Amino acid sequence: HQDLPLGLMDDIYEFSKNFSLRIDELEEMLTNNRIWRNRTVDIGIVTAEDALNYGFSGVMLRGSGIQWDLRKTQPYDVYDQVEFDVPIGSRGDCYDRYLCRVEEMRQSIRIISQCLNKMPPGEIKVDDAKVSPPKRAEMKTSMESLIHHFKLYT
Amino acid sequence: ASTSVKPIFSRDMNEAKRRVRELYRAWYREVPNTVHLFQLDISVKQGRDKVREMFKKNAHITDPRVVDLLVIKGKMELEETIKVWKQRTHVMRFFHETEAPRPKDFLSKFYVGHDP
Amino acid sequence: ASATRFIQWLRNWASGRDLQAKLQLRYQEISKRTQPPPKLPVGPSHKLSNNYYCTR
Amino acid sequence: TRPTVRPRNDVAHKQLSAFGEYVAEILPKYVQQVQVSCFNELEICIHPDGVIPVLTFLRDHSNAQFKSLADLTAVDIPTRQNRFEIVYNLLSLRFNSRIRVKTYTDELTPIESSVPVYKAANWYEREIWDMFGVFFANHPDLRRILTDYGFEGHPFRKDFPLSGYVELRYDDEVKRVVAEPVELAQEFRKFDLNSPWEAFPAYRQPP
Amino acid sequence: GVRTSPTGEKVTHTGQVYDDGDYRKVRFVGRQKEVNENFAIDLIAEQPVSQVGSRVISCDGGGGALGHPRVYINLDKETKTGTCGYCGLQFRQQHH
Amino acid sequence: ASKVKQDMPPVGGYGPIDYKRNLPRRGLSGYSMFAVGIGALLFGYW
Amino acid sequence: LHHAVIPHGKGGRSSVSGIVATVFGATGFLGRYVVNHLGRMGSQVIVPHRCEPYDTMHLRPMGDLGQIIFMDWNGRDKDSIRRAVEHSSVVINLVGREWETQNFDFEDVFVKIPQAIAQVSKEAGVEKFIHISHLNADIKSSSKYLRSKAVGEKEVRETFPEATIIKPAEIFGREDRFLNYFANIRWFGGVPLISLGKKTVKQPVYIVDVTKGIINAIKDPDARGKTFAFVGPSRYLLFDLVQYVFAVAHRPFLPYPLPHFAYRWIGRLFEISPFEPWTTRDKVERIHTTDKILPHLPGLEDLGVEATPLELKAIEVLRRHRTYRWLSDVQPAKTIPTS
Amino acid sequence: SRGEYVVAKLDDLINWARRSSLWPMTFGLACCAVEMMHMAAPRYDMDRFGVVFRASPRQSDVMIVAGTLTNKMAPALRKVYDQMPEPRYVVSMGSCANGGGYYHYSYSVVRGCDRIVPVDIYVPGCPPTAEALLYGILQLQKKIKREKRLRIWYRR
Amino acid sequence: PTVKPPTARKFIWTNHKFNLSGTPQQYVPYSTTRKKIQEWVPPSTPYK
Amino acid sequence: TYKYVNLREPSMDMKSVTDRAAQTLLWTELIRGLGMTLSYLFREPATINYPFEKGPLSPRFRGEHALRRYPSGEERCIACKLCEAVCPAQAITIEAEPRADGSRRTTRYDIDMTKCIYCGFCQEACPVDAIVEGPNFEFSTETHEELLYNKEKLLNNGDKWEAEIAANIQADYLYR
Ligand SMILES: NC(=O)C1=CN([C@@H]2O[C@H](COP(=O)(O)OP(=O)(O)OC[C@H]3O[C@@H](n4cnc5c(N)ncnc54)[C@H](OP(=O)(O)O)[C@@H]3O)[C@@H](O)[C@H]2O)C=CC1
Ligand code: SF4
Ligand code: SF4
Ligand code: SF4
Ligand SMILES: [Zn+2]
Repeated sequence: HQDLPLGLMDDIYEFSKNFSLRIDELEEMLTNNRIWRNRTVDIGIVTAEDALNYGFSGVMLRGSGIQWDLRKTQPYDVYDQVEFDVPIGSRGDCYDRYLCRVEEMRQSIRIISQCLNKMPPGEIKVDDAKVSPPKRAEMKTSMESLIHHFKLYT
Repeated sequence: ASTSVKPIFSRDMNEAKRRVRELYRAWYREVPNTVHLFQLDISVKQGRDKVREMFKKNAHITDPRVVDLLVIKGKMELEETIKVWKQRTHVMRFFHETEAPRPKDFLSKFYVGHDP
Repeated sequence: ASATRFIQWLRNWASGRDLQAKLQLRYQEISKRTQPPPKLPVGPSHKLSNNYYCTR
Repeated sequence: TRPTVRPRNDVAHKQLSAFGEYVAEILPKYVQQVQVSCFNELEICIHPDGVIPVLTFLRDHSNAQFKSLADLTAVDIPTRQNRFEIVYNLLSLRFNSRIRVKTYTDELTPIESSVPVYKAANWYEREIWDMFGVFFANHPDLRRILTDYGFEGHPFRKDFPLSGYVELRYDDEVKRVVAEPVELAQEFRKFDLNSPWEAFPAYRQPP
Repeated sequence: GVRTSPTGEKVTHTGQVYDDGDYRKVRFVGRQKEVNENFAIDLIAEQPVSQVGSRVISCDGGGGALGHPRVYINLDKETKTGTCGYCGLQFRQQHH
Repeated sequence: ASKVKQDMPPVGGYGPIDYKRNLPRRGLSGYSMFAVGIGALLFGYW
Repeated sequence: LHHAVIPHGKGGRSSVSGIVATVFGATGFLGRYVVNHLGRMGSQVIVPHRCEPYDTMHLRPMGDLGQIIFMDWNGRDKDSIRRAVEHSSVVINLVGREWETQNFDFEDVFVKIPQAIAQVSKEAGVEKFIHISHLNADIKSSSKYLRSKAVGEKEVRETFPEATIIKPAEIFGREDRFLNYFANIRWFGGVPLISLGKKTVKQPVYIVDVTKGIINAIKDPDARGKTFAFVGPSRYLLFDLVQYVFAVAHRPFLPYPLPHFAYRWIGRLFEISPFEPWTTRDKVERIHTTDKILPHLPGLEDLGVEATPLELKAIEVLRRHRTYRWLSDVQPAKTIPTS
Repeated sequence: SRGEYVVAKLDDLINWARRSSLWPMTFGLACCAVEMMHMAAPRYDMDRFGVVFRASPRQSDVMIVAGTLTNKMAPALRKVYDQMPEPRYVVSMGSCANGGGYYHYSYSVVRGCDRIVPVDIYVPGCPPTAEALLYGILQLQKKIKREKRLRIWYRR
Repeated sequence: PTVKPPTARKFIWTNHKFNLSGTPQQYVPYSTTRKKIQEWVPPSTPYK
Repeated sequence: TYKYVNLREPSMDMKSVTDRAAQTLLWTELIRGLGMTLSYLFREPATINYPFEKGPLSPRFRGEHALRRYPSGEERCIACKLCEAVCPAQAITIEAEPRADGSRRTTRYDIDMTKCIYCGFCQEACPVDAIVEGPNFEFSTETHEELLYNKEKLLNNGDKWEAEIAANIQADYLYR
């Protein structure tokens, strides 16, 4: 709908710079804890074939070892220009799917870093007034840009 | 032929009207302990009268496939009252204890509003 | 960031890491709340010629 | 390429068309129509009597291997004699492709349940029965899933009003939540937005 | 410019006022009737009329892209005054 | 008549961002901890 | 009447019925049902309350947005009465109290306040007026409660000549003080009764029957300036009636006699409390007063309502006095022949 | 000197106790439950106003309805309200719980929780920001501060 | 405001009010339009 | 590219097994967990002192509504009903008629703040910036009725918040 306000991509960098430590503090409490492991290890075991035949998707397939992530197999937008890894489980239980999600938080920081650097300039909505509305400056000075504004919102 | 149509459970009315009776037996032998678990304030008498009314309204049907659905839906409405998935309010929504009468005589409808 | 040195050492020792360089509270590294007005670009259809709609 | 036009994929268009004839040749008994949309989707239309033979083929055949039921839903078109339109969306991780299989039925005609082929279809078929009234034969458990208990109707059909027929409140006389005919403080306002000018000459029907 | 009715109920710029025996006046007992004091029709008729030296003058509400769609007004008629359809300001031609 | 000004990354890009797991390793060997525990007892018993 | 608010709709929650009602004393047991019916049919109900706004909260769900209106009033400020009735078309008075207080007694609540409401309403222009009295109302009864209603009932008809007066009997219901009262005597051991409950005949009436009757008087024009007497379908003997209560409650029943004078003694030490008295000397008399059989006053049937039997809706009230949830039929109480 | 003053001060104490120890029961049903959790997060920390994160229905005082109240769920909401010990207050949070919100015209949505339980405060928004809700809870305290439960007893 | 004061106008309030809910100054909604259908007032002069 | 999350096998040498035995018997790992919470016992809490402190916002924020005016005093709304036709929740009702001075102006404008989802489409479609979502977010009410705004309440909000609404648009009208 609008372009990013000036001074936003800097704040995202400040947040992304310190987030990775917060994940580490999360893992200290849970990953190697014996109490947390006993409530997630060998719990909810799902076989690879059952996951596919029950319609499971996401970490419910990867957690069981199936290598599949739509961002890399059927890419949309510009997910074909960012490098990241897809965490994969080996056991297929609650603990493994908890490690995929915690790992997916680290690969998101990895992707967010690249998006900040590789952001290109230009417009932010399709330059076609019959699908996306025109700017308010133009809607108030051109008769074509007012008709299309009138009919896109009514 | 277009008239030929796949059946649901029963291939003709004689076979279809058997299920209506078997379904009716289930309801008649379920009100007394329905009124007990749900702690309703209606006697088993008028509880059983209600089931009589519901069947009697679907008495003009003559299509075996329409009757099968009215039984299939009837069985579902029973599984909810035996497994107590329905709450006290759901079972008492048949008896309409909060809707004022809507008279059928012409003058009463004429006095109140424009509807027929 | 106002923690005395002894507390800084104790928090750092307990956690096993240097927490002072990655504070979760923001002090002055945030961008200013008022910014110079922008002037955004215009799309590739802002041409006065060779821009008939039927070709796009 | 133009900066505001989605580019074509002719390579995918040919491959899916080739696979469309492959299925049509292996199942002449059930396949009635086969399309490929301009954005490269493959739709297979089959007689309703071929839900299991055509799904079991795609789920097991080596050159198909569609081992995941993405979704299952029905579309209501009142004008057609068989109003309802059952739709299957399958996925193939082996070949990284998707196929959509469509069939149909009407109010009183059963459609064979596909739970034996896809266990994911268990709950989906309950949703179709609850919202559309289609009855699936041999379903292990067919019950309302979304609607309120004792709800009479099938909301997603095109002739069930948006506001329903009954509404709930709490009447203190009986100390329970009761149901009464629907009255609205502000009627939903119907807008006639369709323009009277043909928008797309490409999709013009014959007179 | 409120025109309080005889019973003591203020009249809004739209002209709404409950009659003497309308039961709907009970909603104000113990409370107040929200009325906007500044009337639009009394603040735009107290503006000076602008004198311009051309047959067509264009108004855009003042403030550029923060006003209203720019329109062009014809001042050829001596009897009356040109009037912006959006903002209500008036323009007149100097002498011809 | 200024140029186009919109939010963009600063020239030279942003500094590196860490994301990998960095759980530190600490403590004594398993043998040593037993030695202190066993030794703590014997002084206690004595 | 050139305004004549015009009914619209299907008689539901969002409809308009044209009845602008001021229900005095609507925060109590009898008020809950009258406000509920008026609002359930889309009516403009003004609810003057003396209590705190918290106690009126249960009334808010009983009407559409803007229908139930709450005002603050005092029984001794006629200006607060007029502010609540100048815009209305019907005034219903349900004000009452089972006990006296340092501030309000039986003379004030049953005579002075009802008299003030009628005088203010008449000048304000209200065309209707519904008053509630008691069936056993007379000026020669030991009870002070029943003496003050007979006086007040007469003053209403000399101040509002068109007023409608209703004379129900002891009304039973979920929040009542008649059936719940008897069930609560289980705390003190036995169940004392003057004499042994014989020679006492009562004719209780269901709350909804009273509530449905009051509304009808607001619609039909034949109820103006007329007196009624809402009574139940059957007459019971007080001992049999109380025995039935403990039967549904499924609790021990050990009635024992108590002299009339002795029953008044205990009623004096139970009314010393600065809170809701458990029992009062006045309460003992009314529990042992034989409901009149006035046959010349129209009843519920004359207003289209049908009386509800006690047996049908008795398990509803007493369900919570039982000490077990399910308890796996109680014989109907002996009924005096109508004759 | 007058008893009114003795009972006016004594009413302030009970008002103070009931306003400084609100124990809410969150009926988190939809998105509006996320903003409720944020209000309990470090930044706002409802717990420092005496408002505990969560409680059981019979240890609770205020019910926060945060989400869309469907017909299927309405019977359960009323039952919990009936079992809450008094005094009890309901805070209606979000457009869905006030008058229906986005789904006003749905066949399955109850067009406002005020049709099922009484409401003491309405917090608008979609969702109401975590700070907007904290304005509703504080505005609820000022309602309890104005209550005159003991005064009205003394003048019956 | 001390540095960049707001623009001043005649219609802007000079006395900001706070949340007035619960007090007598609260806002009570009403319809701002006029009556749509007008009734027929019979003549006040008796006939015959 | 993928990576294995839990594929490393544990060692089976004498030192390794004793480390796992010492961990089990001496509760070593759990004592490490107590350390992290101890650090948070000596960190400055992130709690702001509401209502004397406030959470940060931006000029784009969407709060309570308000009908604006021109610098003169005339209403900006010319009763075009574009906002009414884009409102996802149908929370706006508008009626209009010629004024005594022959101008296109409204005689009814109500926003049902209980139906409204605070989405911003009404101010994107208004061609004259008449309806805006102000920066206020503190308008909790005690009754349902007083959340059904009409033209008077909205016009008061314009006359009440014009100082801040006009500033916010000045800081944001170049992006939109
Ligand atoms: N219920 C029965 O069995 C019988 C009822 N009636 C008659 O019905 C009427 C009462 O019915 P009921 O609902 O059970 O009575 P309630 O005990 O439930 O309360 C009566 C109402 O009147 C109000 N009230 C009492 N005194 C005053 C006062 N000085 N000033 C203002 N308000 C006052 C009370 O307000 P608040 O409590 O908020 O202070 C209350 O809301 C009486 O006239 C009674 O004679 C007739 C026959 C039998
Ligand atoms: S009001 Fe908005 S945020 Fe809250 S439940 Fe409804 S849609 Fe979700
Ligand atoms: S914010 Fe969205 S839902 Fe609310 S009034 Fe504006 S357009 Fe309608
Ligand atoms: S507020 Fe704006 S969009 Fe809505 S009717 Fe008025 S001028 Fe048109
Ligand atoms: Zn203009």
